[PDB]
Amino acid sequence: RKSEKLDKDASSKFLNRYIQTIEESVLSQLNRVLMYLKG
Amino acid sequence: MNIAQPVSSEIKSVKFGIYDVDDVEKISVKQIVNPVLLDNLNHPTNGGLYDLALGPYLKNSVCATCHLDERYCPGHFGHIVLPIPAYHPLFFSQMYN
Amino acid sequence: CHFLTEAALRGDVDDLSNPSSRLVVGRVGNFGTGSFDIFT
Amino acid sequence: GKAVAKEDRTTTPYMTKYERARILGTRALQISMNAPVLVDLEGETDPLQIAMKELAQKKIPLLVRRYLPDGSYEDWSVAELI
Amino acid sequence: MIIPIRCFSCGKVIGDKWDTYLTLLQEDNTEGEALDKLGLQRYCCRRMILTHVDLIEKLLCYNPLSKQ
Amino acid sequence: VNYAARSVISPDPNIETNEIGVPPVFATKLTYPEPVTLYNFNEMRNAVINGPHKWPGASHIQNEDGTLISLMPLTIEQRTALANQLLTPQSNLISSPYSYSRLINTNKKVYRHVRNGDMLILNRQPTLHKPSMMAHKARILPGEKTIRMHYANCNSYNADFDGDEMNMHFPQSTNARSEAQFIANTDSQYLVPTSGDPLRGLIQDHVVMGVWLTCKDTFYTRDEYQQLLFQALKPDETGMY
Amino acid sequence: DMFKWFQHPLPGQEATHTDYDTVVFSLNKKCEFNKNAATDEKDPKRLYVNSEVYSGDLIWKPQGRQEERFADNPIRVVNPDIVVAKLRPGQEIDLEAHAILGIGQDHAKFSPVATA
Amino acid sequence: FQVRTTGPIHNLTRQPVKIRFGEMERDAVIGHGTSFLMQDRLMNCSDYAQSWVCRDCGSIISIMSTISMNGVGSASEVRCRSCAKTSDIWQDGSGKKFVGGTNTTLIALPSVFNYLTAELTAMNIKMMLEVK
Amino acid sequence: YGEDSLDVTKQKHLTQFEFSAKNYKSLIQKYKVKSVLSAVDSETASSY
Amino acid sequence: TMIYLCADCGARNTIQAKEVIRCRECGHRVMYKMRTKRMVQFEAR
Amino acid sequence: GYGTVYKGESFDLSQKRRRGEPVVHHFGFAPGSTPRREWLQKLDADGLPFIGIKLEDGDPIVAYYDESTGQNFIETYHGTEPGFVDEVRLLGNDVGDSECQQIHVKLRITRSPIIGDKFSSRHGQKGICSQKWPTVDMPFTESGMQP
Amino acid sequence: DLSLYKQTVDLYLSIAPGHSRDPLNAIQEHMDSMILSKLPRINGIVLAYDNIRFLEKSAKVMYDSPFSFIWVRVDVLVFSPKKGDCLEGKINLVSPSHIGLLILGIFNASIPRKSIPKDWIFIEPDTTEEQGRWKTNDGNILEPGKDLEFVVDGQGTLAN
Ligand SMILES: [Zn+2]
Ligand SMILES: [Zn+2]
Ligand SMILES: [Zn+2]
Ligand SMILES: [Zn+2]
Repeated sequence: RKSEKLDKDASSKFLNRYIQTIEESVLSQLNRVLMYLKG
Repeated sequence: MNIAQPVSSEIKSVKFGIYDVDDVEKISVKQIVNPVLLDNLNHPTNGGLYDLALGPYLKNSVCATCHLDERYCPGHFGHIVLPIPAYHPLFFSQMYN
Repeated sequence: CHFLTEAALRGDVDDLSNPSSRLVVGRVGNFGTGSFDIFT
Repeated sequence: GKAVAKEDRTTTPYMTKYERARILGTRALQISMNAPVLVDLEGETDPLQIAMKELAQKKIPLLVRRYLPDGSYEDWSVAELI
Repeated sequence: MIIPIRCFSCGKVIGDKWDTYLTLLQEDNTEGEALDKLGLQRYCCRRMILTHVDLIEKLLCYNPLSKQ
Repeated sequence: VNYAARSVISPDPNIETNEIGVPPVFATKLTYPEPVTLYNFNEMRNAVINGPHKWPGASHIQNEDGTLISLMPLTIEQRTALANQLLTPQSNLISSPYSYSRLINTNKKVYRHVRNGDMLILNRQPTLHKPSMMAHKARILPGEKTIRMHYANCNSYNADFDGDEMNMHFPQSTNARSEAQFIANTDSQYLVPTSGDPLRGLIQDHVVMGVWLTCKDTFYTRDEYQQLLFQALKPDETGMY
Repeated sequence: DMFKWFQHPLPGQEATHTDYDTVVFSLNKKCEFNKNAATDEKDPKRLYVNSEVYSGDLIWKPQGRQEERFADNPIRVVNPDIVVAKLRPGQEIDLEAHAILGIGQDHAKFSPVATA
Repeated sequence: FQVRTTGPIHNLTRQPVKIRFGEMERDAVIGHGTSFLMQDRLMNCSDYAQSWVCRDCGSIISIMSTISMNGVGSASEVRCRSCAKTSDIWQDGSGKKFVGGTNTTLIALPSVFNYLTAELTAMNIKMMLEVK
Repeated sequence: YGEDSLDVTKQKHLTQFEFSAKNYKSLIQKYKVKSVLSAVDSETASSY
Repeated sequence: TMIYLCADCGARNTIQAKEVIRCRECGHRVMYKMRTKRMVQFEAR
Repeated sequence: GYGTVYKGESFDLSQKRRRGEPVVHHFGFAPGSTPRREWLQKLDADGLPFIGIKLEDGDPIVAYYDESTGQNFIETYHGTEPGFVDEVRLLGNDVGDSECQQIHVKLRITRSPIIGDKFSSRHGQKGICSQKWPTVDMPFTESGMQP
Repeated sequence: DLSLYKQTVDLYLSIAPGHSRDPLNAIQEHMDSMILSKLPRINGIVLAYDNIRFLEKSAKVMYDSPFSFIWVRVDVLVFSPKKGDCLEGKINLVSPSHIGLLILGIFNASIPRKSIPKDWIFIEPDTTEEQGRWKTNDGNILEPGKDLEFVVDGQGTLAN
C-alpha cells in the first residue's frame, strides 16, 4: 500500500492503455470518461 | 465448517493485559444506571440491564447499537461506574502485599 | 484463576506453542501434518 | 527470517509419513473443487483416490514447506521428494 | 398467436407450412391459391394458413430485457 | 460435537477387519458435504434422485453462495428437476453480493449420505492409548440396527462386547478423511506403541480351528478345497482381483 | 408396438416410470442477439440467432436400453421442421417432454391418422 | 443409542446442548499426530464462527459494523471503537459520529473462546490478540 | 530421539537379522533402492 | 438481496429490503422481478 | 377458442397504517422464523411469490411483517380457481425515497371451452357448449372432415 | 485540478483452485470486479490497473480451503475527490433546491441551494416547472454555461 505522483497526460495515456489491455458497461463509461477528458 | 471460506488471517500470538478506565469508556456503548430490569411493558428499559444497545433481545429484536438482529450482532458491551474505586478482588492479596 | 491472574500482571506473550493453545484459537496444531506447510 | 537455498537442504529427502497424508488431502480438495487433473482417469469417481493415482506417478504440483524451528524453511517440490 | 399446428378440422399438421406459404405471396406473385401447391386438398385445414393472423411477430417487439 | 453417533456394538466375522458394518439408519442420519465435478456428476445426481429417505440418497443441497436448500419436502419430480440442474451456473451475477467475485468458481455442494468407501472414526471411552481410537472403512449393512465390526478390533479397543457403547465420528472435509484414511486407518495400527507386540489379530475360535485344520492329518477332495479357498477369498467384496 | 402401457399413477404416484413405457425429449434455447447484423432488417431470423424454437430442437434423450433397442431405428420427431415457439434476445425456454402410449379417444394427439 | 447430526446450541456458548469428545481423546488424536483431524473434530464440528478484529488495537470487542452510511450501496464496513476517536467517518446506533478503526479483519475461532473473552472482560482483564 | 531409530513400530525386525537375510528380495524392492540411492549420501558416513 | 429489472433501462439492480426503489443507471422507479428457475409441472390438456 | 383471463390485483401497505405510526410494515419476512409448510414453497424470499408458480384458493400470495410486533402476516388468494402468476411489479410508491409499499400481481387464469359457456356467430345466434361430442361419433363429408 | 491518482497497491488475492494452471487468469477475473467499484482501502474508485505481477511465493494454500492466497502488486487509478480544491462539472439538472452536475461524465454532484450563495436566483419556465435557469447573481445564465467550477466539501459548495 503506497502512492505516487502523477499528472493528467500520463493518466490519459494509461487509460488508453487500459482500454487496450482489458477487453462491457465498464468499458462503456470508460469510453465516456475518455471522450470527456480529451478535446 | 465451510470449504469456501477465504479466511486470510492468522492468530499469531495472544497477550494478556489489564484495561484501564479510559479504554472501557471507548469500547463500551452504554451505561446501566436504572436498577429496573423490565417495564410493565415487559420490555427492556433503555439504559437498563436488557439494553437493546447492549444487544438484540430475543423475539426478533434488532440491536440498538449494531442495528441488526441476534443472528449477526456480536453484542456490544456496556459499563457501570462507581467513584468509590474499590480494589480488585483478584489482585486484593497482591495489592495489599 | 491463578495462572490467569499471573499472566495478567506481567503480560507474557506466547506466540502459540503447544497444540492446546493452538486449539483454543481454533488453528491447527504444530504437530503431525500441521507442522509443515504446502504450497503451489 | 530466511528461505533456505535449494542447494543446501538438510531435511530428509524422504516423503515423511505425515507429508504424504497432508499432500493427498489437499490434492483431493483441489480436484473435488474442479481443479485440472494431470493424470488420465480410469473411470474413477472418488475425487480423492484420483489423487492417489496422481501421486503414484508423482505428476503433482503443490510443493511443500518444511519449517526449521530456528525460522528457516525448505521448499520441496513433490517431484523432488522421494 | 402462432400458426396452430395440427389444424382443428383436418388432422394434417400445418405448423411447418407458414413461412413456406408466406414466401409464396411474398415473392411468387401467385395469389392465395399457392396453398394449392402446398397440398391442402380440403378447405378445412385450408382456411387456417389462409386467414391466420401472425400477431406474435408484433408482440415479440416488447422485450423489457432489451437492454436498450 | 455434531456428526457423531453413539451406539452399542456387536462383532461380526463376515465383513472385514477394516470396514465397520453400519445399519442404514445412520447412513441416512450421517451425511457429509461434497463438491460436484463433471465426472462424479452422475453419482451425485443419482444420490439426489434417491432422496433423503432411501440409501444411498442425498441429504440436501447447498448453493455456491452458501445457502441451504433442504430435500425432505420435495417430491421426486422436484428432486429430478433440481438434480438435472445440480451442475450449472446459477449465480445471477458475476458476484451477486458485491465486487468480490470468487463465487463464480465455487460449485454446488451436495450433502450426501455415507457409502461403502467412507472413512468414519471409531473410538471408545476411556481412550488411553492411540490404538484405542482409530479410523475404519464403511460398509452399510441391511437389516440390523446395531453397528457391527470385526473381532480383531476387540483387543485394541479392549471392549468386552457386553453392551459397552462407542462414539462414531465422521470427518467433514476431504483432508481430514484422507488423513484418517492413510495415517490412522485401522490397518495402520498393528504394533502398539508401548512395545512392538502386535495386539490386533485372531482370537479363541480362529486359533482353535486353525490348530485343527493345520494338523498334517487333514485331507480335502477337490470340492472341499475349492469351496474353502473361495470362501476365504471372496475377492469381489474386496475387488482388485 | 415396442412399448408397454403406462399404469397411470394412483395416489402414491411419484415412482411410476420405466424405460419400457415412456420416452423423454429435451430442449433449451436462449435467443442471443446476433452481432453480425449490418443494419435494421427485422427478419428477424438474421437479426437474432435461434429466434425460432423449432421442432428440430426437441432432441430425444435415450433412456438406457432404449438407445440400444432402437439403435437400428433412432427415434426422432417425425417433422424436424415445425416451428414450436419464437424467441428474442434475452429470454430462454428450457424443458423436457415425456411421451407415452395413448389411445385416440382419450386425447386427439393420440389419434394417429390425419384423415380417415 | 443417541444419534446427533445437529440440534440445539447452548444459550451461552452455542454448544450442542445436553456427544463427549475430548480431554482424553485429544491425547489420542495428537498421539497419532493428525492435527487436521483434531481441528476438524473439535473446532469445526463443534462451534465454527467468523468474527472481526481491530488489527491495530488488537481487541475483538471494540469492533462494530458501521451504521447507516447511505442506501444499500456497498457493505457496512465494520470498524473499531477503541481504535477510533465523510466516507471514512460514520455514526453510532445512538448517533455518535466517529472516524477511524479501519484496519479490521475476519478470523475463524470457536465461539466458546468468545464467551471466555466476554466473561473475562467482566473482570477488566482482557487479551489483545494481534493478527497478520 | 531415544536412540533415534524409531519407536517400536518399525524397529521390531531390526533385531531379526536372519529373517531379513532369509529372503531380502521382497525387501530390496520394498525399499526401492534405485530411487533411494539417487539423492542420498552413503559412503561418507559408511567410511567414518 | 433481491435482483430485479429496471423497467425502461433494462438493468439488473440488486436492491435490498427496506430501500429506496429506483433504477440505478437511468433512475426509473418501476421494476419487475426476474423469473428464477422453479420446478413446475403441467399436464398436456 | 382458448380463453385466458388476466385478473390483476395490487397490494398496498399504507392502508394498514391507519394513523399514529409511520410506515411500519414491509414486504417479506420478519428476520428469523418463517412458515415453510406453505409460505417458502410459494413466497420466494421477498415475501413475493415465485414467478409462474401455481396457486390455489387457500394459499398465501405475499408476506409482510410488522416492524414493532416483528411478526409475519400473509395474504391469501380470494379467487376460487387455480391461478398462476405471470408477473409481479414493484411500484415505486412515489416520486422516490419510498420503500416498496405497492405490489402488483397479474394472475393468469385458464378457461378452455367448458360445459356451460356461450358461443355466438356474428348474427346474435348465441349457443351453449353442451356435451363436446366424440369426434368419431360425428358425421363427415365425402371428403370426411368432421363438422 | 490534478484529482486523478494512480497508486501501486499490494493485495492478498484469493486464487481459485480451478485456475491453478494460471493465476493471472483468476487474478484478472476478480480484478475486473474491482474496476469502477470503490476500493475502500484507499477510498477511491478503480479506473485502471496494470502490471499484474505477484511476489512469487507459489501461493500458500489455506489450511482447509483449496483456493490459495498470495500477495500481488498492481497499479490502480483511483480518483480521489476528497474536497481538495476547485473542480468542474457539466450541469444536467437545474432546479431551485439543488443543482445536479456530472464530473468526468460519470460521477454526480448535488450542490444544494444552501451551499449556493443566496444571491443567485432560479427561473421556473413555462414548458418546464423545474427544468430552468438558476441564473447567477450576475445574471449570467447557467445552462449553456454547462461547465460550472466550484469547490468540493466531500457534495459541493458554491458559497464564497
Ligand atoms: Zn448491535
Ligand atoms: Zn383441416
Ligand atoms: Zn482499534
Ligand atoms: Zn431505470
